[PDB]
Amino acid sequence: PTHLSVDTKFKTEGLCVDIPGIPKDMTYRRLISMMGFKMNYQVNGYPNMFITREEAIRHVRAWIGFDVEGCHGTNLPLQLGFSTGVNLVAVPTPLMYKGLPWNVVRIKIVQMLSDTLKNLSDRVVFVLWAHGFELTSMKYFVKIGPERTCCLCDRRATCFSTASDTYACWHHSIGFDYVYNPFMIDVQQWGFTGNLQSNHDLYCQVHGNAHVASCDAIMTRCLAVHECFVKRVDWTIEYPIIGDELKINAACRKVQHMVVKAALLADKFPVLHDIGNPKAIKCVPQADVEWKFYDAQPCSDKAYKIEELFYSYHSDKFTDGVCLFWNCNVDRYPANSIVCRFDTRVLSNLNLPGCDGGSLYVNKHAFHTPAFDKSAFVNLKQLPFFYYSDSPCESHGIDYVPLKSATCITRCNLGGAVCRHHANEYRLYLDAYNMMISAGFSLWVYKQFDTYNLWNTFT
Ligand SMILES: Cc1cc(F)ccc1CS(N)(=O)=O
Ligand SMILES: [Zn+2]
Ligand SMILES: [Zn+2]
Ligand SMILES: [Zn+2]
Repeated sequence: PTHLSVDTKFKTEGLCVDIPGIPKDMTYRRLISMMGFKMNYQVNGYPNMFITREEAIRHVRAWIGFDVEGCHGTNLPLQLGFSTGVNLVAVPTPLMYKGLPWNVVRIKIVQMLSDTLKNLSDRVVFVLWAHGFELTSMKYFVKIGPERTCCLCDRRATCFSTASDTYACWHHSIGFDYVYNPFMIDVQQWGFTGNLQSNHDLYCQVHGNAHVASCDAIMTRCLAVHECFVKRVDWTIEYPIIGDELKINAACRKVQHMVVKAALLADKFPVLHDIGNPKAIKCVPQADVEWKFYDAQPCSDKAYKIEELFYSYHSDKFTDGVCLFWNCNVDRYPANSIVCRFDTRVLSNLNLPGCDGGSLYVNKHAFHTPAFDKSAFVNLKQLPFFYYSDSPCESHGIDYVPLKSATCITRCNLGGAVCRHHANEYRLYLDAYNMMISAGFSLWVYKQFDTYNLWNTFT
């Protein structure tokens, strides 16, 4: 049961206003035929245009909400809306485009999907709240057949060109006019009461209904993200490497060790309260401090209320020492904290738009993250960049320019001249730091944190 059987039943009630008289008894096999596509008993990698909820979740990076609204049905213009915010008007003859024939609309769809998806996925999954017009419009810009490879590379084909009779992936599709072998899922098949807007608005206030097709497309995809990543969470699902995932994760571990080690050296806290991932390990294993762990899985819906994490009767005294919240998202951090908080507003290939201001951060696993909120950090300050090292000044073993920097907290810098080892390590650390920040992570610390307190650790 890897793929969705074409003989599975499709509920047609949501389609009967656009398609009156539609049979109640319907399979994906008959629906695909009604849509004008012919499968031809083909076991060549494309068993069904529609996919299961499980297959959709594995391909969340490919999700593109799609809605079609009748402007005036073969005789009337259609408004094609996508979760990218694009609206195209196709004539049968929040970016809005004037009425144009299908032969040119299809070229724009291919360009838009290719630019949106080339750095995200090997395919497209059209996320629908199917009412009819969207399914009957697909024959005008979609071609199907056996699974194919790109004419210029080894990636699977996502586009077809009627001009050259060739196939291309999202990276090599310039000038292509048909979407080839797309996938799709109808959110209405999951069991819902009432319309799209009423279900969407139960969980989200950030997307409105400006009464255009792209608004519906955005709400449809937001509702699907809510159902699959907020109300239901699966950390077993692995996602492929598409960018700097490995460097980002390594940078996060390097920064965590640095910041916590320096906070413990600078303020000598007798106890550290490590709140968050139940599989956390001590990030500064050689530190003297009493290390106490508190389990909290990553919150996917709303940030944790500090009152619920700390109260209702553990050291009990979280006010003693320091609290470490490494990606443990709370409504208001206590004043004695060290925090790493993902900024959902960051633009990247790893960060997808999410539900109610949240974002879906996909890096090995999918993490729906509640909306970034500057008021969570009112008791703290931004953690400035610094590099600290107590390791010996010794090279061992890449050409050099002498390092001069007030933030290189080492014995050699205290002595007036940064050594080659500490200059190389500082530059590698700065690159790791910049990688983590650019990925969207933000760092915050208790207001008394002062790197001037690190210089006396060199006695
Ligand atoms: C974005 C992110 C990355 C990560 F590695 C761990 C957690 C989070 C945020 S959370 N706890 O809301 O899922
Ligand atoms: Zn290619
Ligand atoms: Zn929404
Ligand atoms: Zn040195």
